Amino acid sequence: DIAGLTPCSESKAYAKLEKKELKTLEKRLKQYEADSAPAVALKATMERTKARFANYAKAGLLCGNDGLPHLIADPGLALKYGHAGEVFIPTFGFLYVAGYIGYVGRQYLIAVKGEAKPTDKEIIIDVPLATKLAWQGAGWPLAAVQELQRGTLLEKEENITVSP
Amino acid sequence: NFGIGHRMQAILEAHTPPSGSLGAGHKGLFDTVNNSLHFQLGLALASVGTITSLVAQHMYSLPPYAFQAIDFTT
Amino acid sequence: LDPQIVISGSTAAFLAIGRFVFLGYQRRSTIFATNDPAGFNIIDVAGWGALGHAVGFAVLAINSLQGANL
Amino acid sequence: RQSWLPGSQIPAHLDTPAAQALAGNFGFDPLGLGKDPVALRWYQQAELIHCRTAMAGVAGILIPGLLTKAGALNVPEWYDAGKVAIENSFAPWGSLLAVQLFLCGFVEAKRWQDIRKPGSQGEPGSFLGFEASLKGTSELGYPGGPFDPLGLSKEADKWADWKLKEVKNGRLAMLAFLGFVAQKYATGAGPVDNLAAHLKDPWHVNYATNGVSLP
Amino acid sequence: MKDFTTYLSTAPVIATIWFTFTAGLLIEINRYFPDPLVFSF
Amino acid sequence: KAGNWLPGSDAPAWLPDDLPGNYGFDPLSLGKEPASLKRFTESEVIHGRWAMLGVAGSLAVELLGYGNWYDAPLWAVNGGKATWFGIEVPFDLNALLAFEFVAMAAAEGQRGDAGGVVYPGGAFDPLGFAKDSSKSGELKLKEIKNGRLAMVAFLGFVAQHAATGKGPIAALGEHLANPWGANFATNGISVPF
Amino acid sequence: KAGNWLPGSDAPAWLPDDLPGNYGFDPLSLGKEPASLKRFTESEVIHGRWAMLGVAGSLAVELLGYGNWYDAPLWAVNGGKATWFGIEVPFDLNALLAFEFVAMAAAEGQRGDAGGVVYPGGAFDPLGFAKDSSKSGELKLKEIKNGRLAMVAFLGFVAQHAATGKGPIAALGEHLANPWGANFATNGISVPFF
Ligand SMILES: CC(/C=C/C=C(C)/C=C/[C@@]12O[C@]1(C)C[C@@H](O)CC2(C)C)=C\C=C\C=C(C)\C=C\C=C(C)\C=C\[C@@]12O[C@]1(C)C[C@@H](O)CC2(C)C
Ligand SMILES: CC(/C=C/C=C(C)/C=C/[C@@]12O[C@]1(C)C[C@@H](O)CC2(C)C)=C\C=C\C=C(C)\C=C\C=C(C)\C=C\[C@@]12O[C@]1(C)C[C@@H](O)CC2(C)C
Ligand SMILES: CC(/C=C/C=C(C)/C=C/[C@@]12O[C@]1(C)C[C@@H](O)CC2(C)C)=C\C=C\C=C(C)\C=C\C=C(C)\C=C\[C@@]12O[C@]1(C)C[C@@H](O)CC2(C)C
Ligand SMILES: CC1=C(/C=C/C(C)=C/C=C/C(C)=C/C=C/C=C(C)/C=C/C=C(C)/C=C/C2=C(C)CCCC2(C)C)C(C)(C)CCC1
Ligand SMILES: CC1=C(/C=C/C(C)=C/C=C/C(C)=C/C=C/C=C(C)/C=C/C=C(C)/C=C/C2=C(C)CCCC2(C)C)C(C)(C)CCC1
Ligand SMILES: CCCCCCCCCCCCO[C@H]1O[C@H](CO)[C@@H](O[C@H]2O[C@H](CO)[C@@H](O)[C@H](O)[C@H]2O)[C@H](O)[C@H]1O
Repeated sequence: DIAGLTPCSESKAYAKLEKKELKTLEKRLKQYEADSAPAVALKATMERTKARFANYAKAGLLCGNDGLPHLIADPGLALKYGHAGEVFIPTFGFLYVAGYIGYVGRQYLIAVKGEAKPTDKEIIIDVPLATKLAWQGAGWPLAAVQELQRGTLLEKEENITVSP
Repeated sequence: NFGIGHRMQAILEAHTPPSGSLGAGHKGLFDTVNNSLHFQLGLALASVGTITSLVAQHMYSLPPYAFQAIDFTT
Repeated sequence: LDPQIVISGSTAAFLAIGRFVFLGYQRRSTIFATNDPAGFNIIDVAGWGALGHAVGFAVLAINSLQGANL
Repeated sequence: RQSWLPGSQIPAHLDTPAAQALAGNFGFDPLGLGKDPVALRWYQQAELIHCRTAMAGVAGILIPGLLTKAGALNVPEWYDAGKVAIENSFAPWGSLLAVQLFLCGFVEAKRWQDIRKPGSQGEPGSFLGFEASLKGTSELGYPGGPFDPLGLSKEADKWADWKLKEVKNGRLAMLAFLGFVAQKYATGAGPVDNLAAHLKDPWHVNYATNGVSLP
Repeated sequence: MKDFTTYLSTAPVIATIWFTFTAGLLIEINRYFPDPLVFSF
Repeated sequence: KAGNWLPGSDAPAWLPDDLPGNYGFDPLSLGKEPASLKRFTESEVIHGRWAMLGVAGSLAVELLGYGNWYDAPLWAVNGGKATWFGIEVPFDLNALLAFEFVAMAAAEGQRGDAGGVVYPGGAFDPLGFAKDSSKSGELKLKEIKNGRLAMVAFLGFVAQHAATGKGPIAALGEHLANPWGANFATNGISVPF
Repeated sequence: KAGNWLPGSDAPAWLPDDLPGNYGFDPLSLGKEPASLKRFTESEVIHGRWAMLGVAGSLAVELLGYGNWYDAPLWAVNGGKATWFGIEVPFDLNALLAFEFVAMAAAEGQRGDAGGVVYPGGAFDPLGFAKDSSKSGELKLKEIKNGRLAMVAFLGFVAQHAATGKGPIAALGEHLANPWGANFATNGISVPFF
């Protein structure tokens, strides 16, 4: 109960919709023998389903008027009420991987311009070079903020313009 | 015409922030607003176009006429 | 709160603040006639007289919505 | 010289004379994080102070832990010793951490400026006569003066030994604390309790018999 | 076969190997971790 | 100069060492233009002088027992009959507000838009201490230092009242009644966690 | 000089042998700059003089039987009616604290920020002993030595009261009543193990 909401372990339309889905799976399950793999598959679907509802209520996800897990994307309402795993943890779990791919792709382009013809090595990726920058870019925020302090991250007004 | 009031040619040009925040400030805009019509038309369509939405955003929520927000197609 | 004192004294106040205090800070087909010593013609008086009346009508109105809650 | 892998090419930013003049230089940088020289100099200051806080920390975990399992103390486990000693105390933890960050923050922000400019706090008129002894040494991370009461610094030989002994006991203690956290999540017992469990049965009681080296 | 490894190191071939890597990694994780809507522990 | 505010830091070149209250404290480079700095040296003193008068009036009410600084304008609402030294003054809000608008702008317009001076030589020095010969920059330094303390302390009154709702001496007695339980962390405002 | 404090040790070059109370005892090199040392020679004497006045007031209370030094500010809390020689003084805490803030800063500001001298020649020598001719550095040495003893002894009062909770003479009588069972080891504070 943060913004008119309720815990999904406490709401009833959530549990009503769980019983709605398991009803649809079981009336689909009835057409098969109890040994048959079209019934082994559906009972494995249920145990993935029933554990999914158990795990969403375990994490304390917020339901509402429709009985669905609602997310809270604000720190200070997720840090305070124990919901940083909804948005506030994957907003840095993403931005680690995002700037990682950016930094590896940056370092591959920076370390290819001092060559004979760098356009050839954007077709033919230097795999012993590219994987070497791939592994060693794992501390990229530790390397970027040191490059941020110099002035070597931002190229100056050598950049190309039209008519300022 | 009466000696009191503000001149537009001294409010734009004199609002230049120090330490080069906004270049030379608003210096010299007045002869490029007064002489240019497309600048005057572009400001007017920017202002009227936002206070046309402001008409629309404030008449479904705050219906100003009687038995509106009961006539639904209106 | 009084009908005739407050609106008279407020205009008397604001025809003195531009007359004795804000004289030089305001100064930074011939109707401007400086016959008071630093140009206090009817154009300047009706500017400080519009401020003198309007704040005086604001005081008498705030004194009469049953009272103050400030 | 004495690399962490004897067959590896040591990266070239650990073989410069401003990097081979450094304690704990075993050629170990498989991410290249200290290729920039001031970034090496900044991370060298991060390693000295992550390790000295860990050596003080680990000696605040096992030394009152070994001297509890042997009797003559009643200090509880380190993951529960924050819960106790606040009732044998006077402030809330909020009222105690804020005075902590004031006291620690005055120190750390002076070490910050001495890293930025060595001999910052040795300028006259900073302190009340005490600022004279705060120029550090010719190399940073090793202040001396009032931080060396016993006077071990003034040798110039046996000195790289005390450097490299500090770092190696320091790096071992950082792995010890990364130990202590991990051997509290995985089994919930004490670190000396995990040492007692491994000594009474080495060949069955380890991290191969819990759910964290899971296949 | 050095020329054959250049072909394996072109742009679309590394793209179709790395995308089978990255999808095939996320497919195996989403098998052994069924339906991660929220970061649990 | 006489100070460095963070020892080891370089000094900003646009702060002259002759100026009273100087430490080289401008991390924003907020006074790099000389006209902006000249307006700021005027405005720091006047903020400092009015706060020294402000923080003394906030203390001397509680030192003399007349409620606190927050409750002294609680007669214009929820009653009337304003006091000063216990003595009644029969003014409502809407009259003295007009009195302090005309008379204060009459003193502002003589001060502000009649120059830019902040240490006026003459009638504002009755006894005579700073004749601008030698003892000027020393006493100007003390007017800044006691003034900067007052501006902090008034900001330490508003934030203290926004947090706890108690006055200066009314909670200084509480910090002395409980040194570890009556500080800025026991309320769930200044430290949220 | 007149002493070595650890025989066989070299002397620090930044401690002049002319100075009263010198032994060459600065293992931290804590006074290597001359302005820092000059402030310290001012501050050691004043710490020494106030502690000699401090340790005498802590003893003469128990020598005259008025509780101890720790319990003399136990009237501002838990009661009132402060005593001195048994005589009442009708001052509460909040008045004399304001008296000793104004009057003491009035004596500090005449002392501290009006120079840097620590042996003022003139009105602070009523009878006249050190006229700075020959007997000066001898008696300045004794003012240091009795002063350094007092600063140790006051630190030996706070740590003794933090450990045992008893006063100076109240436990000196106990060390004389039990020489081997009333020392700093029988309490489980100064030695934690045995
Ligand atoms: C600071 C620290 C711990 C300090 C702990 C303290 C003070 C504990 C205090 C307490 O317990 C007590 C005393 C008492 C308890 O009641 C209370 C608490 C408060 C709980 C550990 C550091 C721990 C630091 C650790 C573990 C760092 C490990 C880093 C490694 C291994 C990185 C290696 C690399 O980065 C390099 C070197 C180079 C790259 O190229 C390659 C890779 C491999 C990436
Ligand atoms: C805090 C303050 C200004 C703070 C500004 C600071 C620190 C700025 C610092 C910096 O800019 C520099 C230096 C350099 C930049 O590069 C960086 C920053 C960091 C940005 C001004 C307060 C200024 C505060 C003032 C002037 C307060 C005046 C209060 C008065 C007159 C009170 C009157 C009353 O209290 C009585 C007397 C009786 C009550 O009953 C009734 C009332 C009316 C409430
Ligand atoms: C111990 C002390 C200082 C000790 C410092 C030492 C040893 C430093 C040694 C070093 O620096 C050197 C030399 C050289 C460096 O290289 C190495 C080290 C080792 C760092 C000062 C105490 C100084 C102690 C002082 C000044 C005590 C003053 C006490 C007073 C006035 C008491 C008053 C009362 O007791 C009465 C009178 C009546 C009671 O009822 C009420 C009260 C109020 C409690
Ligand atoms: C191209 C160009 C142009 C054009 C431009 C345009 C088109 C613009 C537009 C613009 C716009 C379109 C803008 C907008 C703006 C807006 C704003 C800026 C807003 C603000 C808001 C506010 C301020 C609010 C406030 C508030 C709130 C918060 C709520 C309640 C009330 C209040 C009031 C309080 C021209 C012509 C010039 C020419 C040149 C170039
Ligand atoms: C003769 C003379 C004199 C006198 C003078 C005077 C006294 C003047 C005055 C004047 C005046 C006395 C003026 C006035 C003015 C005013 C005005 C000009 C007004 C305006 C108004 C308005 C604008 C209003 C509006 C409104 C209304 C309608 C109502 C309600 C509110 C409002 C606001 C809406 C003397 C003796 C000194 C000297 C000699 C000469
Ligand atoms: C270095 C910076 C990082 C430091 C991180 C510090 C994290 C530890 C903060 C305190 C632990 C979590 O806090 C949580 O347990 C504390 C210990 O019981 C509680 O604190 C309180 O708990 C009990 C009452 O309920 C009392 O017995 C405790 O004396 C009291 O301190 C807090 O009400 C609770 O919010």
